[PDB]
Amino acid sequence: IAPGQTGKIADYNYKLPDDFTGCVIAWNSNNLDSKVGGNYNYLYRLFRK
Amino acid sequence: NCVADYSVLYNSASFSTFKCYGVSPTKLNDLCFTNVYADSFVIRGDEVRQ
Repeated sequence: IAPGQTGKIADYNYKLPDDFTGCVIAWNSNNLDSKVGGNYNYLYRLFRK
Repeated sequence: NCVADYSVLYNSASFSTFKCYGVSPTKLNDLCFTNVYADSFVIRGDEVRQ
């Protein structure tokens, strides 16, 4: 999630243009979730064409 | 004289930046350069920026 990135997750998995000059909040902290009982509800979408 | 196959860097993770290219990055392609001076070695890993 930064300008100039070309990773698959950048556009293939999840589309997010790198030219944004505003504010995008994508943090990474389990904290509240703490789901140890198979937290597979959140899909990945790896297969992109 | 190779297929190039610019399917790395954006692949996997970690790696380093480029700062040494032209315009429209993507899988580079288009311009296919002239040489590939492939240098290999192992560093401490903490420096990186050195």
